[PDB]
Amino acid sequence: LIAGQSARAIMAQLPQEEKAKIAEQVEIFHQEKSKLDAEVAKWDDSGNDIIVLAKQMCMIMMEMTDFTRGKGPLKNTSDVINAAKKIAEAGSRMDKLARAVADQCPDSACKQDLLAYLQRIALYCHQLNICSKVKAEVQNLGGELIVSGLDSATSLIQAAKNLMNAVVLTVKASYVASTKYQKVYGTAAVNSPVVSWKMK
Repeated sequence: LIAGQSARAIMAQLPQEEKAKIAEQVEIFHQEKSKLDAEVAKWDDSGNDIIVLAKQMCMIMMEMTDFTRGKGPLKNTSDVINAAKKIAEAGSRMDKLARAVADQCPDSACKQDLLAYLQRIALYCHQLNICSKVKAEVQNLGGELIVSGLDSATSLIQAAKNLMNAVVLTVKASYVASTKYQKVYGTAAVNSPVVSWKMK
């Protein structure tokens, strides 16, 4: 018929071999995403923006990886680039909250883990941006022109997985830091905790 010429449509018709390798890599990302599904389900995001943000970031990352399989709401490469900017704004906001939480944390070692994770978020947000220009491209394989999108895809996906892991680790670790605050100063502490960890 009259096939689409959009970037998304093109990714959808990559050579089978490459679609296979991309699925392998998407799976690995999916595994790291379920750990986030698991941890995020525990709680009720009212009064906890860290959780909301983590959900937003998860969602936008799903769109980005879907793009590489030729699916999802992102049509053009510029949409993927924009998606990556959204994630970075989100990640920056979270950074403001989690940093507040560590500034309540009185257990200097618990403060540690949250801070180190926070900089992984900055780092992989960044690398996600750098890797966001995903596009099939023309290549020359021994005098034969082919179309490949594998490397561009896998680069994005890896950055997405790495980011996901850092988000999970940041959600967990900021929870732990919140408890260490409550354990020490009790629910009747004058300064209420930065985020509320309700269980619903």
